[PDB]
Order: sequence, then structure tokens, then C-alpha cells
Amino acid sequence: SEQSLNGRWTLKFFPQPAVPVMTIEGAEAANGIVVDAVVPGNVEIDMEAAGLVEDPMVGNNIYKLRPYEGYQWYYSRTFAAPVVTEGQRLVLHFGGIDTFAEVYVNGIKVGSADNMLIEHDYDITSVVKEGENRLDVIIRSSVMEAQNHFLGTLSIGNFSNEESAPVRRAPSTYGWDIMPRLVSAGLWRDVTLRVENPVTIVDANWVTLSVNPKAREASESLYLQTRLPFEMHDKVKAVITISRDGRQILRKEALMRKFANLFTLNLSGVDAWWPRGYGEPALYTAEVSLVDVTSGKIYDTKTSKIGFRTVKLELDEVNLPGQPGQFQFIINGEPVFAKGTNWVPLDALHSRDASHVEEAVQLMVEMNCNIVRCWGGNVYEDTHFFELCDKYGIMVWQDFAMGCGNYSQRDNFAAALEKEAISVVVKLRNHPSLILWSGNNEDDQSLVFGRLAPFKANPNNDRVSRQVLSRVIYEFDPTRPYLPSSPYYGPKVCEVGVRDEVLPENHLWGPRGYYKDPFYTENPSQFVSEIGYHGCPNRETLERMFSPDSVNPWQNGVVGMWNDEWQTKANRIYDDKFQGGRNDLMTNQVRIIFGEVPADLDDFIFASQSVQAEAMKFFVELWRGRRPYRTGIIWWNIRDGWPLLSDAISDYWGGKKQAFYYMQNVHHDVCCLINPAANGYMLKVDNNTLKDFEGVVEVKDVASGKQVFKGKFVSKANQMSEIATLPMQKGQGMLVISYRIEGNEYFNHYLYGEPPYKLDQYRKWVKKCGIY
Amino acid sequence: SEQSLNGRWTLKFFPQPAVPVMTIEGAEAANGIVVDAVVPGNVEIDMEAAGLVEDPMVGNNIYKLRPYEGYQWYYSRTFAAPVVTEGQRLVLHFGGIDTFAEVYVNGIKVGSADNMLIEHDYDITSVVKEGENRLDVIIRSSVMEAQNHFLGTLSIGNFSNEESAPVRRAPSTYGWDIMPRLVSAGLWRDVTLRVENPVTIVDANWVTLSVNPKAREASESLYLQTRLPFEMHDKVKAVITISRDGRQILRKEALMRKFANLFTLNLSGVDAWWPRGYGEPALYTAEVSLVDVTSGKIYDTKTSKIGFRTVKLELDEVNLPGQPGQFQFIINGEPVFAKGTNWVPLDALHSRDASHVEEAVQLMVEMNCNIVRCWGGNVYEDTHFFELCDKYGIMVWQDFAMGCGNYSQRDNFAAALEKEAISVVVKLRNHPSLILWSGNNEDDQSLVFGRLAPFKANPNNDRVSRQVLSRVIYEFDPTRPYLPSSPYYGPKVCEVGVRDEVLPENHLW
Repeated sequence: SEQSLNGRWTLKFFPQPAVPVMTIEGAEAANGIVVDAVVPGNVEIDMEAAGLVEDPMVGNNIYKLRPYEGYQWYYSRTFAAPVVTEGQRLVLHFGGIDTFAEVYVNGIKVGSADNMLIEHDYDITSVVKEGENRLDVIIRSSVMEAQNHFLGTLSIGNFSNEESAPVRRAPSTYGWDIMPRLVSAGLWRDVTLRVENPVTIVDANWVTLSVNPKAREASESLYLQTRLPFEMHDKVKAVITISRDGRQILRKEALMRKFANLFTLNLSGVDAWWPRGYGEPALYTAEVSLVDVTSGKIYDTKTSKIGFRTVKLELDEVNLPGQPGQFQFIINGEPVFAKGTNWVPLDALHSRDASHVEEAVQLMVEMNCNIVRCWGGNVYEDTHFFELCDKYGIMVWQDFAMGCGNYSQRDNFAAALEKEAISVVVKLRNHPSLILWSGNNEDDQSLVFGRLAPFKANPNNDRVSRQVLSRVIYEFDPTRPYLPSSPYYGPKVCEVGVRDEVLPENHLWGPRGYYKDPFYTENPSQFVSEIGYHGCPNRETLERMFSPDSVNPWQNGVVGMWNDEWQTKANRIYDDKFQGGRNDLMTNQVRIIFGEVPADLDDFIFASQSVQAEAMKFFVELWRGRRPYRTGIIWWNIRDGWPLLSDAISDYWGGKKQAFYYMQNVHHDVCCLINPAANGYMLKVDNNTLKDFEGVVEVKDVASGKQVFKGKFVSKANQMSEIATLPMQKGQGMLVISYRIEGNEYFNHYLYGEPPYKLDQYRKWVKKCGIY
Repeated sequence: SEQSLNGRWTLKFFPQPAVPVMTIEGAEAANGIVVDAVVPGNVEIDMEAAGLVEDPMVGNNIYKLRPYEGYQWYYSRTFAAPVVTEGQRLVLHFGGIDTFAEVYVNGIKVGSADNMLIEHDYDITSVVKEGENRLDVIIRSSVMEAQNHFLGTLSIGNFSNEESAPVRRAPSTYGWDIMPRLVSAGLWRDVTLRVENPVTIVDANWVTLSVNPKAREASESLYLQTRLPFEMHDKVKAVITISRDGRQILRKEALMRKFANLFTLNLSGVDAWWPRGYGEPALYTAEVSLVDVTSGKIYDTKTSKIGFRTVKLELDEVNLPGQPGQFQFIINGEPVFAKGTNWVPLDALHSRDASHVEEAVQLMVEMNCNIVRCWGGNVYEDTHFFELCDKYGIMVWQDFAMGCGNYSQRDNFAAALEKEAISVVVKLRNHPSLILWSGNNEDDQSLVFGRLAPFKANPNNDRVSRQVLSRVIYEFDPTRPYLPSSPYYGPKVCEVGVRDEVLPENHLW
């Protein structure tokens, strides 16, 4: 049925001439180097395996891949065609081509590719031959393709590279603060051969109309579209089976009289799908088969795991004085508080993304996040990531691949984007974890705040984010809410002016200074979808990613002066030399908190990690603590996609920073947290479950050992409760909160006082706490 | 670098058959009269110089040009191709073709023209040959081209001629109260040959973000787009120089790492640009060059005179009793009173417009006008007109070349109009005198007041004025206000009814 073309290919690369090569004769006549290639894979990996490129993850070797951005790649292989009977179709499927390519089978052009993100399918039934057949893909330079378009004023000067605007690729591949500039090329996803019967299932869409969690009942609809010859009309029946493990719940057989039908299923004894903490992620195996009525032949079969859930978004785009707006997620008729992480690319070389999926999903399970926001600068994740999210009950907020920039309003861009959006929506609409579609990341912020700020442009007139994607979602997925842009500058916002006070949801970056500044504590946004603080990686990562002489951050021993490699790893997209920049954020924060920047490397690492951990823990507690007004916090990020110095709490090679352990003790389902008050500190308990729990909480000072508070608490379901108010303690110190719920003991801590602190005293307090 | 094809051409004209001639063999086989022609020029001027047409400016001689509106015009010339090295491009540029034509170089078609108001550029690098080369342009009748379209009820009965609606020409050429009916045809603007290096500047947009007149400071942005071979990446630097007279004010050098960049310039000792009476029209010479880092070769250079000014329009759509509206121009943060004249075509034979520009602009200097409104029935003026307005501090209010009628809502017209609008906006966006873009002239007035008045049509549903044109300005020129129609019948006006009392701005005839 399916034959995989993955394995060993032949790769020939040559510099791209003035007129790009688009034929097999031109590719064969060009002068280039021939090396063995592995599919799926990137050309950089294949070049490294041939001893032509040094490891780009060490030092300044990333800048030595610049000359290869103007090369042309020619992949070739010989395959044996499967035996195809009369009426069957042979389909060549490429999971991903990067980016512009012309596919040729037996010397005949079967199609062309111009989108990196979506899948490509070609019908090669007529062109195949008996015996060996030859497949050849000629890839052009993506950087030089951007010069074929005229760019408007909106598309120049944004954070996203100008080369990214006219083409459809991942914006982060061109360079970002969090990711290196690795344009790359190649067949980064699987290539397979498929044989389809004349009767086949083009699409099956499972839609949950209603779910009654208490009665264990749900109503499901199946929209099935098939390819059906007329001679097979009324002679084919559709068998629909829903089962849990091996036990069967519902079986329905219906004769197929039309190519497209809608089947209504009323189920009983079915449990609803819940995110983490609010319930169990119940998944049921839904299978639809096309079976002949006379004989028993099965023409086609499609199987997937589905969950019964309803998602609604309460949106009021303006917080006016006295008129609070709203941004809250309603799952199964119950409001939920979202605590989770932004998901940035798992690797600069995207062909290695599939191997890192399980480890990163396990990281999010360990942190106990109930939501992930797929960043707009990343490619669309494959099916395995969404299957894991379904299994572990983590809701997914998906961004279309546009971010930090404005795009063309002309027809050619819209046609390409509509095709890509239709493909993605049909691909990813059956996963219960996916709850929201978002138009872009920070595109409205770029226009309102940026180089065109004084001209007061209106983001609501954007065609791309408000006419194309909205229409696609309206036609192909009406069951999910759609958000035009991540910082939503709606029509009502523009009437009263754009500012942080009128945004129910906003990204809080701004001045990355004392975490306890009024910019963060007094921000009125009910939902924050991007917030983070810089932190220095562990010593092992530093030694692995930096030359032996460059391990020490200081240049010539001068504190505060970064050497060339350290400056590169902050992320300089282009090889130019300057002092300061993004790296200065780490030293400024350390100086504000601990007074002085330590000269020793280990002490500097400890100080930076402690500052990041304290800032991140303080931010999550402030939002969870101030509920019911606050409705969610999606922080930045849980893992880095390249060895770099960044805001991630875990690095590329799995090393966990101190922020990971601190933030783990503030993501618990029932958490006792201390928040600042006008006089003293106030102890509170937050519940993100649907149940009631009771327990004993004790608070004592780490240094003196005096017990500040001790009592019993009762936590109501899905609410933040007030326990007691603690008297203000004198000077600087740590209070250790220890709570036992249902025979399990959990611990947390609070740092009281005012900066600057003493690093030795802070280390002593942390060691005496013993929780880290 | 540039070679001019202007001069003496050969013109053959013949009546257009039932099937219009579109090939060189058909044009040469037709029976016609051969006369010498001068480019730039109109066919009527060339015919007059041959003693075939009486002077149309005297008496009723204008009506004797009617039979020539159904003729076909074939212009021909032989040119010597410049020497072109490897990687260089040879570009054929026509400043204006009137109107529908098929251009053929050495017997090979290189393109087609269907817009009189915009420039046409063709790449003829491959088709040229050593020695003499032949250029031939075959022009078809503009009047008979209007019969290939089906007209809606909106496009019939308006003051503008029905033949003007489907095609893209100057509406006044078909007849107006102020202008004679003289359709004419020909190459009315310059024809030139350009040689471009592989590294060249496609566009340089100077934008003034802020200006502080008192501190003599301003912030300027340069959006540069270039053609850059990959082998030349990081080996080309952009040299930006801003100077007044010979004195240099700012010089910035930046390495070119991508084809499109945005450069931010913070200037001091720079004076703001003011209209007449409110100050001095200070102009500074802004030049950008692409220079190789290793050697000193200069691949390309663009030079222009720019002024530092900010323009805002305070607009309130409706004048209500007790709630007055607003229609005011704010220049450099100050409200200004605009007194000036509408600019109507300088000549019916548009190839003579360039000679009248200097004399006509001096009229507005003597009158001391501080604003000119370019009428919608006229062609778009050339660069020289706007340079004079910059020098003398006269603000320009430009109308898109549609007026006194309603146009098609279908896709074919929208695509043609969008192509024209982009070309015009990119051409004229760097002139400090240009302060406002207007959608049309009296198009809302024609629909509301006219043959379809009793049916109470809503002008706010017009596709051309409020969707196609506003989107082009939104993308290619966000620094200038846009007015959907010259008499603006906004959504608020239609709610309370369309009357002279509720219009903050109106035409009073």
C-alpha cells in the first residue's frame, strides 16, 4: 500500500548561475560536488558527513555556511514502481520540500514546489515505467528568490528578515534573537509512494457537537468525503467504529449513495476530554472503512484517536476604565486557567525536529503545563506532536507561520497563503488538543509600534490576517475560535488608542529590569502570552559550545566585556563586530539583584540562573494568585533549539537551569503561594482542578527557624482562596512554605526584602532550604 | 548609460480594418500614407507638418480630425544597440504610449501597452543584435477598443464619455466643457535605452518620520530595494550622502547584506520644508550609491532633492447642527490656509505639455498660490512639474485619473487600475510638495446627483474608489492622507442625507 522512498540518495550542489537551472540536462551539465545524502535530512548534515563543513554548533562556525545560501541542490534516486492494477492511482508524496524545486520522474516534470511548510502530492501513474525509474528534485536558492518581488514599505525594516516576506518559509530560519541564521535546504520530511484504490476516502472530519460530561454522553458528527465511481454507488457501505482499548462502543453501517455524507453518532458511556488537572484525557479510537456489500473487500480505511470536548473563547478586546474586557478559555462549559510555554523550533536543522519531539513533550509533562502556544516563527509541527499533546492532555494554541512583520496585500501572496492555510487546517482539525487558531505573532504590534508609528496606521485594514485566514477558518473549521493577531489590536482598541492599559491580552517584554517593577506588577492584562527573563546556561553547555579559551565570558579579563564567540551565541544574525547588545541584559539584571557581577564563572552562572528563576517564579505566582481577574500565563520558553545564551530554562542538550526546578513548584495543580501586600505578605492557595482538597500549611523562616504560620486550609474547585495574612519580617531572608495535601508533601519558598542581596547569603539560604 | 531614441521616426497611418492589425507583416501590407514623425509628439502634429491637416486651433477645424479616430498608426526606426557586457541588462523604456500598441524589436514582440498614463519598460537584452536593429510600434484605435467591453448602468449617461470608462486614458481627451475633443495617438513622452549593471537600485524611498523646526533637527528613513547577486553580498556598501549646495551634512556607509534594507538617519542643522508664506522651501540633495568595498567601482547612483515635512489631514465627514465637522491641512504641526488653483491639461496635444510647464508654474508664483489641485481629468504630470513645486513651495493635491463618472466593479478593471496606481505612487512618493492622494473627482456626486438620483444609490460601496486605491496607498505610501473622493460623501453623510449643508468640503458651481 505504502512504499517509503527514504534512505540513501545522491546530492550534487553547485553555485547558482545568473539564470537558475530548472532542467535535468542543466543540472547534469553543471560543475559541482557529488556527495551521498540521507532523506529525510538537510544539505548541511550531508555536507558535514562528507567532511566539507565544520560543526556549526561550535564557536563561529555558523557564519561559515553563508556561501551556501546561493547554491543549487540536485537530489536523485532510482526506485522500483509498485505493481498497479486497473483503476488504481500511484501517488508520489513529499512531506516537505525546502523550498523551491522542480520534481522530475523519468525525465518528465510531474510538478513544482514553492511552499516549505505544506505537503506535496503528485500523481505519477502515467509517467512510471516497468523496471527502475528515476526521481530527481532540483532545488533553487531561497534567498535569491526574494528578489523577484517588489516589497512595500510595510515589509521593510521589521524584525523579520525582508527575504522572508515574499516567500513562504519559516521566518526563524532567516535569523532571530532566539535562533541562528540557517536558511538550509533539502527534503526534510519523509518521501513515500502510495497506491490508492478507485474507491478511497479523501477526508474524514470528526466534529463534537455537544458533550455532557456528567451523563457520560456526547454527540459526534462525521463529515466523510470519498472518491466513488458511479458503478460502485449503492454497492459500498461505510463502517464506522468507535472503541476504547479493544472494547467496542458504537458500530454504525450506512450504505454510500453520495460521494460526501454526514453521519450523526449519539454515544453513551463516553468520557469527555479534559486538559491536565481538570480531568483525564480520554481518547477513543475512531475508525471508518469502505467495505463492499457483496464481497468483504475493504477498499480504504482511516483510523485516528479523537476526544469529545467543546472549546469557546470569551473575548472583549478592550479594557476601558470601569468596563473590564475578557480573554478566557471555556472548555466543556467550564472556565480554565492556562499555564504553559511558548514552543520555539526544536532545531535549526528542521529535519532533526522529529527526534526531539518526545523529550520536549516529556519536559512539558514534567513541568505540568496544560497549554502550549506554537510560535509563529516556527514550522507547523507534524502529527506525532499533536498525538502526544492529545495523549497527555495539553491544549495547543497554533499560530500561522507569520510573525514580527507585515506582508503583501496583493493577490499572489493571498493565493499562496490561502492554499497553505487550507492544507494546514484540513491536516490538523481532528486533534482534540488544538483549541485556537491565531492569525500571526506580533504583526499588529509591528505596524502600530515601529518605524511607521507616527503615521498611525490601522492594523484592522490588513488583508492577510483578516480576510484570507478568517475566511479559511470560517469555511473549513467553524468549531474553533480564531484570533486575528496574538496582541489583538481590535477595532475597539484603535478607537480609544493603543496602549498597555486597554489590552486584555498582551506580550509583556518591554524594560527587562527588576522583576518587581510597576511595569509587571501593575500590568492590567488578564492573559499574558509571552514573558521571560535571560539566564546563563550550565557550565557543561558552555564548555561544549565554546572553544577552550572562550569559555570565560570576559574579554581580556574585563568584567562586562563579551568576547566575539559570546557575542555570536547571544545571536548576531550577521558577522559584524560590536560591543554590548543583547548580552548586556544578563549583566544588568545580575547587577540590579545582587549588586555586583561576580568575576568567577561559576558564581556568575549561579547568579544569573538564580535571578531568572526568581523572576519567572514571581511572575507565575502573581498571575495565579490574582485570579479570578487573571485568566492565563504562557511564559517563554522551556527549551532552546540551538546551543545559545537565551531566555530558555532548558538548553539544547537537555541541561536544566535553576529556573526549571523553581517553576516546577509553582505549576502544581493545588499550590500554596505567597504574594506581596501593602503590609506584610499574604498566603494564598490556588486550585486548577474541578475538585476540593484540604490540607495543612506551615510557613517558617529559613535563617532563624522561627515558625511564622501554621494552620489548616480548604481549597475550593477552580478558584484562588485566601488563607491568612503574614506579618512583615525584618530585613532580607527566605520563608519556606511546606504544605501536605492527601498524604503528599509539597514545598515552595518566598524571598522577602529589597535588593541588592548578597550572593553568599542567598546561596546559604538556598542550601539550607534544601529544595532548590 | 542612457541613449535616447528620440528624434525622427517613420509613421504610416491607415484606416483600421474590421480585424485590427497586430503584426509587422499586416502593417507593412496595409495601404496607407507614409510621413515623417518626431518623437516625442502626437500624430496630429506630424500630419499637420506634412500639409495633410489644417490648424485645429482656428475656427471649426477641430471637427475635421474626427475621421482620424479610427485609424491605425505604425511608427518605425532603426537604432544601434549599445555594447553590453556579461550580466548587464538592456532595457527599452517608453515614457508614454497612446494607447494600445504592440512593440516589436528585430521582428520579435517584446511587450504590449494598454495604459497611456504610465511608463513601460521592456527587457530587450536577448533580442538585440550587432549592427542596426529595428524598433516598430503598431497602435490601434482607442475609440474602437471600448466596444470590447459591456458597460453597466453606472457607466452610461455621465458627463465623462462612455468610451473613457473601459479604457485607461485621460478622460478630458474625449471631450469636456473646458477641453476640446481630440483623442489623438502617438509616443508623447521620451523613448530611451538604458544599460543596467547586475548590481542596481530598484527603488529608494525617503520618508520623514519627525521634524522639529525650532531645533533644526529631523529624522529620516531610507527604504532601499536593490538587485544584488549572491556573489556580491557583503562586498557592496551603500553610501548615503545628504547635502545642501556643496556643503555636506551627513554621510553614512553601511555594508549591504540583503537586497532590501532600511537605514535610519538622524540629522541636525537641517531646516524644515514649508509652503509659500509660512516659511522657506528648504530642499536638500539626497544621494545613495552602491560602491564595491574592495575597488572603487560605483555600480549605481540615485540622486534627488528631498524636503523634511510632515502632513496631516483633520477630517470630520459630516457638518451637523451644533456639531461642526473639520477639513484642515496640518503641515509640521501647524494648521495652514490653502489658497490655490485647479490644474487642468496644459495642452490638448499632450506631447506639448512639457514645454508649457515652466511658463505655467510661473503663473502660480506671481499669483502667490500655496496649493495646486491636479484635476482628475488630466494625465499625471511628469517629474519636472513636481520638482518646480518643491523649489517654490507649492503643495500638490493629486487626483487619480478618473472623474465625473462611475466605473466597472469587475475584476478586469480592478487589476488594470491597481497596476497603474502602484506605478504612479512609486513614481511620485518622494516629492515633499505632494501632500494628499484623492480617489477621484466628483464620482460620488455623479452617482448621488444624476440620472440615478431617485434610486438612492450608496457611493460607499464603490470597489474602485474605496477598496482598490485605498489598499495601494495603505501599502506603498502610508505617510500621506488619502481621500476616497474629491467631494467626499462618507458613510456618516449618507446616514443624514446628502445635502450642501452637511458637507465640510464641496464643489460650489
